[PDB]
Amino acid sequence: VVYPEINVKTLSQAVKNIWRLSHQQKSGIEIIQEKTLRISLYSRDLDEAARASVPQLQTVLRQLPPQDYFLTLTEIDTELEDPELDDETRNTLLEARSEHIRNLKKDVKGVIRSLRKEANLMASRIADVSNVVILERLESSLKEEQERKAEIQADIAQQEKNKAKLVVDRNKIIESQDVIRQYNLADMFKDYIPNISDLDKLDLANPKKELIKQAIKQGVEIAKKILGNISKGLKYIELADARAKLDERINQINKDCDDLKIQLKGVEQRIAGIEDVHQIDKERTTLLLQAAKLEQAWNIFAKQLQNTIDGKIDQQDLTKIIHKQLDFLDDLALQYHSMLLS
Ligand code: NA
Ligand code: NA
Repeated sequence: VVYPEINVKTLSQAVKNIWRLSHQQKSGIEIIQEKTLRISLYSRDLDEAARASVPQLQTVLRQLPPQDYFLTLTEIDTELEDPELDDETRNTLLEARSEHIRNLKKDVKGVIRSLRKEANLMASRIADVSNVVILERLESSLKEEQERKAEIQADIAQQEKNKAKLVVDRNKIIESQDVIRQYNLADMFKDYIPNISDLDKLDLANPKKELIKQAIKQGVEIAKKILGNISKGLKYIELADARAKLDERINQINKDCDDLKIQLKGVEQRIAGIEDVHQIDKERTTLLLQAAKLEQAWNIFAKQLQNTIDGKIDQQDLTKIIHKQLDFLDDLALQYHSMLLS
């Protein structure tokens, strides 16, 4: 027979993590929010049962060794060897050991009921935490939100790119207005913006010619395309009118990007919430492994003492079984005593 190796820190830390996750998680499903609180509540109850079982079973097992029959049965059986008085000594000593054995069975029956009581209790705790169903179509939900996150991020990226193009198209028209305003082109050329050929004839330095000549050509070409002008010349008021439409469209894109960034926080919070629920299931799996080993240990402990008192009573064998079972509990207490959670 071998006892399970149990880490109660891994058990208790997992219960601690379920509590933390069940309260910060914000997937916004609500029934999941309630079910996660059920798991944390029953998880803490399981942890309480595990912590109480150790000093409970220690108390029960420690009552057996100090009994008189452990020592006196060895003294009876050792003196029940040599040629003795067959009635006065031998018959009487047999009836004395039968009295001791009846008390030994009665005590060992009692500690077995205590071990079974802890096993059945831990089994009820394991049932409570495990029976809460949380992963029904949660892999489906995680896929849905990440798909919605993908197209929102894709929309923001396109919107930002379409805005970036409109920003330069706007800035090209602004540069055209600046050279018109700086050199008073509206004063010379009435109503319509001067052509590229007309700008050459102006009294300007050669670097200044190419400066304004490129500005006008670029801003006019853009403005004409926006107003649907593929025929006539461009007026100054039409240049400002062309900019006004771009400012309206850029402002509209900024508003649309703000609404998308609100939705993006929504999906990211819900994906984070779904990931915490997935983590709660993994923390629950971790603690149940340790919890199942406690149930197993007590049922092993019970049947081990049962087999000692089924047939012939090996007084001194039982003393080893108790001390081995006690050393196992001493270890569990050592873990709880020096436990540092986080
Ligand atoms: Na409780
Ligand atoms: Na129940």
